[PDB]
Amino acid sequence: DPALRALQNIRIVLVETSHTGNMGSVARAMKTMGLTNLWLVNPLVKPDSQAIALAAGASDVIGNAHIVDTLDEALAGCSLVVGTSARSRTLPWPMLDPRECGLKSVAEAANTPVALVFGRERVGLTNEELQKCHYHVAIAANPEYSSLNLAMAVQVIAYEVRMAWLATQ
Amino acid sequence: DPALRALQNIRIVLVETSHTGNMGSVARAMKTMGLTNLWLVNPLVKPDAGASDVIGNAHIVDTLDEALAGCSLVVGTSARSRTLPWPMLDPRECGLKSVAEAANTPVALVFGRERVGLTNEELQKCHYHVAIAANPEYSSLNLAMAVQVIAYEVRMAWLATQ
Repeated sequence: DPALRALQNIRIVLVETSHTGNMGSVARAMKTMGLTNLWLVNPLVKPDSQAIALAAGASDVIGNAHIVDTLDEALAGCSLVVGTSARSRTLPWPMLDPRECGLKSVAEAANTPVALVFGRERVGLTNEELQKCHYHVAIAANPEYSSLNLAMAVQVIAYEVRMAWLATQ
Repeated sequence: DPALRALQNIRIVLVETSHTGNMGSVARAMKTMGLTNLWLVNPLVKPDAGASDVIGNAHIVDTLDEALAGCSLVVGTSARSRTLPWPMLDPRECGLKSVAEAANTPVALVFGRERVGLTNEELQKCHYHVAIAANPEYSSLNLAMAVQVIAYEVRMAWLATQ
Protein backbone atom coordinates (compact mmCIF):
# COMPACT_ATOMS: atom_id res chain seq x y z
CA ASP A 1 0.00 0.00 0.00
CA PRO A 2 1.42 3.34 -0.92
CA ALA A 3 -0.50 4.76 2.08
CA LEU A 4 1.19 2.49 4.62
CA ARG A 5 3.71 5.03 5.94
CA ALA A 6 1.36 8.05 5.97
CA LEU A 7 -1.26 6.02 7.90
CA GLN A 8 0.76 3.80 10.24
CA ASN A 9 0.82 6.68 12.76
CA ILE A 10 -3.00 6.64 13.12
CA ARG A 11 -4.11 4.36 15.92
CA ILE A 12 -7.58 2.94 16.08
CA VAL A 13 -8.35 2.49 19.78
CA LEU A 14 -11.25 0.25 20.88
CA VAL A 15 -12.31 0.76 24.49
CA GLU A 16 -13.62 -2.35 26.32
CA THR A 17 -15.05 -4.15 23.28
CA SER A 18 -17.69 -6.74 24.39
CA HIS A 19 -17.85 -8.93 21.26
CA THR A 20 -14.60 -10.33 19.90
CA GLY A 21 -16.18 -10.62 16.45
CA ASN A 22 -16.35 -6.84 16.36
CA MET A 23 -12.59 -6.70 16.96
CA GLY A 24 -12.16 -8.77 13.80
CA SER A 25 -14.62 -6.75 11.73
CA VAL A 26 -12.76 -3.60 12.82
CA ALA A 27 -9.42 -5.07 11.82
CA ARG A 28 -10.81 -5.82 8.33
CA ALA A 29 -12.47 -2.37 8.01
CA MET A 30 -9.14 -0.83 8.97
CA LYS A 31 -6.89 -2.85 6.72
CA THR A 32 -9.05 -2.27 3.64
CA MET A 33 -8.40 1.47 4.13
CA GLY A 34 -4.75 1.01 4.83
CA LEU A 35 -4.91 1.43 8.63
CA THR A 36 -2.90 -1.26 10.46
CA ASN A 37 -2.38 0.02 14.05
CA LEU A 38 -5.05 -1.38 16.43
CA TRP A 39 -5.10 -0.80 20.21
CA LEU A 40 -7.51 -2.63 22.52
CA VAL A 41 -8.14 -1.12 25.90
CA ASN A 42 -9.20 -3.66 28.55
CA PRO A 43 -11.31 -5.86 26.21
CA LEU A 44 -13.88 -8.08 27.93
CA VAL A 45 -12.15 -11.15 26.40
CA LYS A 46 -8.88 -11.06 24.34
CA PRO A 47 -9.07 -11.74 20.63
CA ASP A 48 -10.06 -15.31 19.95
CA SER A 49 -10.90 -17.54 16.96
CA GLN A 50 -14.02 -15.55 16.18
CA ALA A 51 -12.07 -12.30 16.10
CA ILE A 52 -9.52 -13.98 13.79
CA ALA A 53 -12.31 -15.32 11.64
CA LEU A 54 -14.10 -12.00 11.12
CA ALA A 55 -10.71 -10.30 10.46
CA ALA A 56 -10.37 -12.57 7.41
CA GLY A 57 -7.29 -11.32 5.45
CA ALA A 58 -6.60 -8.72 8.15
CA SER A 59 -5.77 -11.23 10.90
CA ASP A 60 -2.29 -9.65 11.00
CA VAL A 61 -3.90 -6.50 12.29
CA ILE A 62 -5.35 -8.50 15.18
CA GLY A 63 -2.07 -10.32 15.66
CA ASN A 64 -0.15 -7.04 15.92
CA ALA A 65 -2.74 -5.29 18.14
CA HIS A 66 -1.64 -3.57 21.29
CA ILE A 67 -3.60 -4.70 24.34
CA VAL A 68 -3.42 -2.39 27.34
CA ASP A 69 -5.33 -2.01 30.57
CA THR A 70 -5.94 1.74 30.46
CA LEU A 71 -6.90 4.41 27.96
CA ASP A 72 -4.07 6.65 29.03
CA GLU A 73 -1.60 3.97 27.81
CA ALA A 74 -3.23 3.91 24.38
CA LEU A 75 -3.07 7.72 24.14
CA ALA A 76 0.51 8.12 25.36
CA GLY A 77 2.54 9.92 22.68
CA CYS A 78 -0.41 11.06 20.64
CA SER A 79 -0.79 14.70 19.80
CA LEU A 80 -4.32 14.48 18.53
CA VAL A 81 -7.05 12.35 20.18
CA VAL A 82 -10.56 12.14 18.64
CA GLY A 83 -13.33 10.17 20.31
CA THR A 84 -16.74 9.09 19.00
CA SER A 85 -19.57 11.06 20.66
CA ALA A 86 -22.59 13.06 19.76
CA ARG A 87 -22.50 16.82 20.45
CA SER A 88 -23.47 18.13 23.91
CA ARG A 89 -25.21 21.45 24.51
CA THR A 90 -24.42 21.38 28.22
CA LEU A 91 -20.73 20.14 28.15
CA PRO A 92 -19.75 21.32 24.76
CA TRP A 93 -16.76 19.87 23.02
CA PRO A 94 -15.20 20.87 19.65
CA MET A 95 -16.83 18.66 17.00
CA LEU A 96 -15.65 16.90 13.87
CA ASP A 97 -17.57 14.92 11.33
CA PRO A 98 -15.86 11.92 9.71
CA ARG A 99 -14.76 13.96 6.70
CA GLU A 100 -13.08 16.65 8.84
CA CYS A 101 -11.66 13.98 11.13
CA GLY A 102 -10.03 12.35 8.12
CA LEU A 103 -8.50 15.63 6.96
CA LYS A 104 -7.23 16.51 10.43
CA SER A 105 -5.94 13.07 11.18
CA VAL A 106 -3.90 12.82 8.01
CA ALA A 107 -2.54 16.37 8.46
CA GLU A 108 -1.47 15.56 12.03
CA ALA A 109 -0.09 12.13 11.27
CA ALA A 110 2.46 13.65 8.83
CA ASN A 111 4.22 14.59 12.05
CA THR A 112 3.04 12.71 15.10
CA PRO A 113 0.78 9.87 16.31
CA VAL A 114 -3.02 10.22 16.27
CA ALA A 115 -5.61 8.25 18.26
CA LEU A 116 -9.13 7.66 16.95
CA VAL A 117 -11.00 6.31 19.97
CA PHE A 118 -14.20 4.20 19.74
CA GLY A 119 -16.24 3.01 22.65
CA ARG A 120 -18.21 0.00 23.83
CA GLU A 121 -20.98 -1.61 21.80
CA ARG A 122 -24.20 0.26 22.81
CA VAL A 123 -22.74 2.23 25.69
CA GLY A 124 -19.94 4.14 23.93
CA LEU A 125 -17.30 6.06 25.80
CA THR A 126 -17.63 7.30 29.33
CA ASN A 127 -17.44 10.98 30.33
CA GLU A 128 -14.02 10.40 31.89
CA GLU A 129 -12.78 8.95 28.58
CA LEU A 130 -14.42 11.61 26.41
CA GLN A 131 -12.72 14.34 28.49
CA LYS A 132 -9.29 12.91 27.36
CA CYS A 133 -10.18 13.68 23.73
CA HIS A 134 -9.30 16.86 21.91
CA TYR A 135 -12.32 16.57 19.59
CA HIS A 136 -15.42 14.42 19.43
CA VAL A 137 -16.55 12.97 16.11
CA ALA A 138 -20.19 12.59 15.29
CA ILE A 139 -21.50 10.85 12.19
CA ALA A 140 -24.50 12.62 10.68
CA ALA A 141 -27.34 10.04 10.60
CA ASN A 142 -31.09 9.36 10.38
CA PRO A 143 -32.49 11.07 13.48
CA GLU A 144 -34.88 8.11 13.79
CA TYR A 145 -31.99 5.63 13.85
CA SER A 146 -28.76 7.38 14.55
CA SER A 147 -26.34 4.93 16.14
CA LEU A 148 -23.94 3.02 13.92
CA ASN A 149 -22.56 -0.46 14.93
CA LEU A 150 -19.02 -0.24 16.20
CA ALA A 151 -17.32 -1.74 13.14
CA MET A 152 -19.46 0.36 10.83
CA ALA A 153 -18.44 3.51 12.63
CA VAL A 154 -14.81 2.48 12.23
CA GLN A 155 -15.44 1.63 8.54
CA VAL A 156 -16.78 5.18 7.90
CA ILE A 157 -14.04 6.92 9.84
CA ALA A 158 -11.27 4.80 8.17
CA TYR A 159 -12.81 5.43 4.74
CA GLU A 160 -12.60 9.20 5.34
CA VAL A 161 -8.99 8.84 6.53
CA ARG A 162 -8.07 7.14 3.24
CA MET A 163 -9.98 9.75 1.26
CA ALA A 164 -8.03 12.50 3.04
CA TRP A 165 -4.83 10.63 2.30
CA LEU A 166 -5.71 10.22 -1.35
CA ALA A 167 -6.22 13.98 -1.65
CA THR A 168 -2.60 14.55 -0.66
CA GLN A 169 -1.56 12.35 -3.61
CA ASP B 1 -35.99 11.74 8.80
CA PRO B 2 -35.97 14.92 6.74
CA ALA B 3 -33.98 12.97 4.08
CA LEU B 4 -36.63 10.33 3.68
CA ARG B 5 -38.32 11.75 0.61
CA ALA B 6 -35.08 12.79 -1.25
CA LEU B 7 -33.59 9.28 -0.64
CA GLN B 8 -36.63 7.02 -1.05
CA ASN B 9 -35.92 6.77 -4.82
CA ILE B 10 -32.52 5.20 -4.13
CA ARG B 11 -32.73 1.38 -4.34
CA ILE B 12 -30.11 -0.71 -2.61
CA VAL B 13 -30.02 -3.91 -4.65
CA LEU B 14 -28.26 -7.02 -3.30
CA VAL B 15 -27.55 -9.81 -5.74
CA GLU B 16 -27.67 -13.45 -4.47
CA THR B 17 -26.79 -12.68 -0.88
CA SER B 18 -25.73 -15.92 0.77
CA HIS B 19 -25.57 -14.90 4.47
CA THR B 20 -28.81 -13.83 6.16
CA GLY B 21 -26.79 -11.91 8.77
CA ASN B 22 -25.43 -9.67 6.00
CA MET B 23 -28.96 -8.99 4.97
CA GLY B 24 -29.54 -7.68 8.50
CA SER B 25 -26.37 -5.62 8.69
CA VAL B 26 -27.13 -4.06 5.32
CA ALA B 27 -30.58 -3.07 6.54
CA ARG B 28 -29.04 -1.42 9.59
CA ALA B 29 -26.36 0.40 7.53
CA MET B 30 -29.03 1.69 5.17
CA LYS B 31 -31.40 2.84 7.79
CA THR B 32 -28.75 4.76 9.75
CA MET B 33 -28.16 6.80 6.57
CA GLY B 34 -31.83 7.24 5.74
CA LEU B 35 -32.09 4.66 2.99
CA THR B 36 -35.14 2.43 3.26
CA ASN B 37 -35.64 0.92 -0.25
CA LEU B 38 -34.14 -2.59 -0.33
CA TRP B 39 -34.27 -5.06 -3.25
CA LEU B 40 -33.04 -8.62 -2.98
CA VAL B 41 -32.23 -10.38 -6.24
CA ASN B 42 -32.50 -14.06 -5.81
CA PRO B 43 -31.35 -14.28 -2.29
CA LEU B 44 -29.96 -17.74 -1.50
CA VAL B 45 -32.58 -18.03 1.21
CA LYS B 46 -35.36 -15.60 2.03
CA PRO B 47 -34.89 -13.25 5.01
CA ASP B 48 -35.14 -15.03 8.39
CA ALA B 49 -32.59 -5.25 14.92
CA GLY B 50 -34.21 -1.74 14.79
CA ALA B 51 -34.15 -1.84 10.97
CA SER B 52 -36.34 -4.92 10.70
CA ASP B 53 -38.78 -2.75 8.76
CA VAL B 54 -36.32 -2.40 5.91
CA ILE B 55 -36.18 -6.20 5.69
CA GLY B 56 -39.98 -6.68 6.01
CA ASN B 57 -40.59 -4.19 3.24
CA ALA B 58 -37.88 -5.50 0.91
CA HIS B 59 -38.66 -6.19 -2.77
CA ILE B 60 -37.76 -9.79 -3.47
CA VAL B 61 -37.25 -10.44 -7.21
CA ASP B 62 -35.93 -13.28 -9.33
CA THR B 63 -34.01 -11.13 -11.90
CA LEU B 64 -31.72 -8.10 -11.73
CA ASP B 65 -33.69 -6.53 -14.56
CA GLU B 66 -36.75 -6.28 -12.28
CA ALA B 67 -34.75 -4.47 -9.63
CA LEU B 68 -33.44 -2.06 -12.29
CA ALA B 69 -36.77 -1.38 -14.03
CA GLY B 70 -37.63 2.34 -14.03
CA CYS B 71 -34.23 3.47 -12.96
CA SER B 72 -32.60 6.22 -14.88
CA LEU B 73 -29.24 5.65 -13.16
CA VAL B 74 -27.80 2.27 -12.20
CA VAL B 75 -24.40 2.03 -10.43
CA GLY B 76 -22.83 -1.31 -9.57
CA THR B 77 -19.93 -2.09 -7.29
CA SER B 78 -16.75 -3.21 -9.11
CA ALA B 79 -13.13 -2.44 -9.46
CA ARG B 80 -11.96 -0.86 -12.66
CA SER B 81 -11.31 -3.32 -15.42
CA ARG B 82 -8.62 -3.12 -18.15
CA THR B 83 -10.45 -5.59 -20.47
CA LEU B 84 -14.16 -4.74 -19.79
CA PRO B 85 -13.65 -1.06 -19.30
CA TRP B 86 -16.53 0.77 -17.81
CA PRO B 87 -17.11 4.39 -16.76
CA MET B 88 -16.00 4.66 -13.11
CA LEU B 89 -17.22 6.58 -10.10
CA ASP B 90 -15.90 6.69 -6.58
CA PRO B 91 -18.31 6.60 -3.60
CA ARG B 92 -18.32 10.40 -3.24
CA GLU B 93 -19.20 11.12 -6.88
CA CYS B 94 -21.68 8.21 -6.77
CA GLY B 95 -23.40 9.87 -3.84
CA LEU B 96 -23.59 13.22 -5.57
CA LYS B 97 -24.97 11.77 -8.81
CA SER B 98 -27.38 9.48 -6.98
CA VAL B 99 -28.90 12.23 -4.81
CA ALA B 100 -29.21 14.53 -7.87
CA GLU B 101 -30.98 11.91 -9.96
CA ALA B 102 -33.13 10.59 -7.09
CA ALA B 103 -34.87 13.88 -6.56
CA ASN B 104 -36.71 13.03 -9.80
CA THR B 105 -36.40 9.31 -10.79
CA PRO B 106 -35.48 5.92 -9.27
CA VAL B 107 -31.77 5.08 -8.92
CA ALA B 108 -30.26 1.58 -8.32
CA LEU B 109 -27.03 0.97 -6.41
CA VAL B 110 -26.14 -2.65 -7.00
CA PHE B 111 -23.97 -4.86 -4.74
CA GLY B 112 -22.87 -8.40 -5.70
CA ARG B 113 -22.25 -11.59 -3.93
CA GLU B 114 -20.09 -12.04 -0.92
CA ARG B 115 -16.47 -12.42 -1.90
CA VAL B 116 -16.99 -12.60 -5.66
CA GLY B 117 -19.31 -9.66 -6.51
CA LEU B 118 -21.18 -9.27 -9.79
CA THR B 119 -20.91 -11.15 -13.05
CA ASN B 120 -19.82 -9.29 -16.15
CA GLU B 121 -23.30 -9.70 -17.57
CA GLU B 122 -24.74 -8.08 -14.43
CA LEU B 123 -22.14 -5.32 -14.58
CA GLN B 124 -23.10 -4.56 -18.19
CA LYS B 125 -26.57 -3.59 -16.99
CA CYS B 126 -25.12 -0.67 -15.01
CA HIS B 127 -24.44 2.88 -16.30
CA TYR B 128 -21.41 3.27 -14.00
CA HIS B 129 -19.27 1.13 -11.73
CA VAL B 130 -18.36 2.34 -8.31
CA ALA B 131 -14.90 1.45 -6.98
CA ILE B 132 -14.20 2.03 -3.30
CA ALA B 133 -10.53 3.15 -3.22
CA ALA B 134 -8.74 0.75 -0.92
CA ASN B 135 -5.43 -0.74 0.16
CA PRO B 136 -4.07 -2.57 -2.90
CA GLU B 137 -2.76 -5.35 -0.56
CA TYR B 138 -6.30 -5.98 0.67
CA SER B 139 -9.06 -4.27 -1.28
CA SER B 140 -12.26 -6.24 -0.69
CA LEU B 141 -14.76 -4.86 1.83
CA ASN B 142 -17.44 -6.98 3.55
CA LEU B 143 -20.75 -6.58 1.68
CA ALA B 144 -22.34 -4.70 4.57
CA MET B 145 -19.37 -2.47 4.85
CA ALA B 146 -19.40 -1.60 1.21
CA VAL B 147 -23.10 -0.67 1.58
CA GLN B 148 -22.24 1.40 4.66
CA VAL B 149 -19.64 3.43 2.75
CA ILE B 150 -21.86 4.02 -0.27
CA ALA B 151 -24.88 4.87 1.93
CA TYR B 152 -22.73 7.28 3.98
CA GLU B 153 -21.70 9.15 0.83
CA VAL B 154 -25.35 9.29 -0.24
CA ARG B 155 -26.27 10.98 3.06
CA MET B 156 -23.31 13.34 2.81
CA ALA B 157 -24.48 14.36 -0.66
CA TRP B 158 -28.02 14.82 0.64
CA LEU B 159 -26.81 16.85 3.60
CA ALA B 160 -25.04 19.27 1.18
CA THR B 161 -28.44 20.10 -0.28
CA GLN B 162 -29.40 21.55 3.16
